[PDB]
Amino acid sequence: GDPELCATDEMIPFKLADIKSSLVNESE
Amino acid sequence: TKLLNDEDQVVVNKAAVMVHQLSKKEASRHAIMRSPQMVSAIVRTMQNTNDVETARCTAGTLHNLSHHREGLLAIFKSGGIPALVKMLGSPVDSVLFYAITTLHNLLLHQEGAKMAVRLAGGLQKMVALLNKTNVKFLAITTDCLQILAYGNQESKLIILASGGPQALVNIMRTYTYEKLLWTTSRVLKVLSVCSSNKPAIVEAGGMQALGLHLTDPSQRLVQNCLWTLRNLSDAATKQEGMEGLLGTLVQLLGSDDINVVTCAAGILSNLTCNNYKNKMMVCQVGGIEALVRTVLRAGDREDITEPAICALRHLTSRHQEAEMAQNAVRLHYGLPVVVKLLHPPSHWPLIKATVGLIRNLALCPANHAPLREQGAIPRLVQLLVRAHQDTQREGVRMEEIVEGCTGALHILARDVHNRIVIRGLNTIPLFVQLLYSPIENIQRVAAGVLCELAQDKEAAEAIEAEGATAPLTELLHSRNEGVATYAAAVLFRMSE
Repeated sequence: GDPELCATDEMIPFKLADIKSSLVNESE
Repeated sequence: TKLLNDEDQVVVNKAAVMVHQLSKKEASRHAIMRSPQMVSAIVRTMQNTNDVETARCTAGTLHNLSHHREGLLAIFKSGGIPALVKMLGSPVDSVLFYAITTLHNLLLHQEGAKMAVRLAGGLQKMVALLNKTNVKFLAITTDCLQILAYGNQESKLIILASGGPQALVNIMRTYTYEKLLWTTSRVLKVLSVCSSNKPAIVEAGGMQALGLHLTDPSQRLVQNCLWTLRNLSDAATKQEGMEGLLGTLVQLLGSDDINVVTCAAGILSNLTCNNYKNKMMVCQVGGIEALVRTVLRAGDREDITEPAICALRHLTSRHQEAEMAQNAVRLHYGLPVVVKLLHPPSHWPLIKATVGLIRNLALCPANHAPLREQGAIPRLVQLLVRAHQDTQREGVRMEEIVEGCTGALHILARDVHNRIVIRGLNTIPLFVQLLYSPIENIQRVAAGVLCELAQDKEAAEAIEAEGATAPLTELLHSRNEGVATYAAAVLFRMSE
């Protein structure tokens, strides 16, 4: 194949009202 | 009010249910808000009682007070935040719900709240509750956390400490209730920007879970998932069971949304790094063709073209189906555009990547004729010489371009037809003088192409005329194993 099998690949580094009230009736 | 407050017998538990209902009336709720002692009587009680009807009510009141500015402030200044937090312990689901909704209020609007929750253990608790089953509840909790974690790294480290990444990753994997998957996706993303938390999130299955939700209908989610996966995508070269994720991405390359096409591309480029399975997965779900198609369809847009070439670069080398992928690129008409990307307005990062991709495509003998017949050589040399002066005499070190272009030529020099062009652009006198370079990576490639160039008699003469035996031999004992090997081969090839 290639000479260079042990070579690494370079990695790019990158960089609720409805349910609150609803829950105090399933509480009441 | 008077009486109520006081009691330390069977007397006060009766007093309990009695105020929960004045909290309902407006000028009554408003009433108790303007009392210092009315609040601190619920507080001390709510935590120090053990009747499951006394608690449910005291908690209930606070929840009702927590809608108004003087409602919140009275709660906070009443030392209720330490209390509200111990209630997160209560087995009674009717109180959990009162507390966690209340606190949410507190954090959202009230000043000095986040600190108090933290200091009282809030985080480590809120993380324990992610085993609960009520989706309406989780989604609130996983918000409180997102609130406490935003722009605060101590907090993100404490959610790592607690086994958060597992909890949240479980949710992503279990439920489909959007409002939840959403608020929970937001947190994951927030922790997705931490040295430590990243691997954690990954090992718990973060990658594989986020990508159940890429073809979701809600865009306010598929975003989060895409971005978040992109961040983590470099920690994630170790994982297994990606079959799913890869195949999905390779399809989002079709997305007629530029900002999703780039993320799909970005993320693959990483997950195809080094990991010989991920490469094969990607190839078999027709990923080569999808990438090429995407490169053509992207033109001068180098936010798309850069990643996609890296990825093709990755897939064309060092795994069982690389010969396939090198042919694939030829057969789906990738050669002409790959080369045309060595031309302006391409920027060096991109030109760096593209030469790397050409280095690889050139291993496949079918690609010798096709690559020659697009003047990949005359152009590689152009860049090589521009670059070999920008040094002698950025965005990227020109040494990398010189090494890149000579490596690519090294590989291409295998075909006798190519070998002829190469020599006939007056390169040989330039290869020989690359030997004398401070960089071994540069001496290695240089000596490589010579070694190949020197399999022809008249070239061996040409190469000897340049006095190549002078420094090949002083490299013959080079620190660099690859440097020293080739030197032997050229020297061995001029003596026959």
